[PDB]
Amino acid sequence: LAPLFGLEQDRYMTAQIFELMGIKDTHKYLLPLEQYQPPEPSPMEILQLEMTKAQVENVQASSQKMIADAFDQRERTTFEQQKAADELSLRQEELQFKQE
Amino acid sequence: LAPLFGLEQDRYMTAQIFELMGIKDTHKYLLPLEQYQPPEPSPMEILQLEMTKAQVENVQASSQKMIADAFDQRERTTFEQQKAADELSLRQEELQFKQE
Repeated sequence: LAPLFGLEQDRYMTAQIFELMGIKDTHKYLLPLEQYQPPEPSPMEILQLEMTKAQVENVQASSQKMIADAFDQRERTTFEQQKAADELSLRQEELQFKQE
Repeated sequence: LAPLFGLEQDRYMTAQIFELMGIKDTHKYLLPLEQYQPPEPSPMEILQLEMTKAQVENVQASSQKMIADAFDQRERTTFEQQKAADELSLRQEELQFKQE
């Protein structure tokens, strides 16, 4: 039942209890809900959220690096195969030329 | 109800209790809210916040380094391909020249 029992209901119950005994409630720290404003977030939680975001971004970057290096290895293998074929062709051509 | 029950309300409640028994309250450590000022932050929390900021910045720098090295690998592969093509062209030209 916590979701239904919000701040306003708790304040109303406390005010009823006070009216039963403490007729006056606004005289002290107790603040009417009308003038209440949400607390300002603290820097600690903000920086913790930023650190979590940075960590998840780092995980994503690591995955991106994995895929990128896989692609780089594929490209390097293809280039090596092409260069080997070209070198073989050049060697055959030179051999034939010198034999002629 | 903690957000509504601020410092002023707590001080007012304590003052009411004292007036019920301890008519005089300002005679000792108790300080009127008018003259109260927020406590000065301690160096420990400041340096902890600085360390957290440094750590998140280091995470961001690690991500930047990952992307930068990925780009560097791409550029190196492109340069290697271009140099291989140029070397093949030069070898073919030299072979044709010497055969002629």
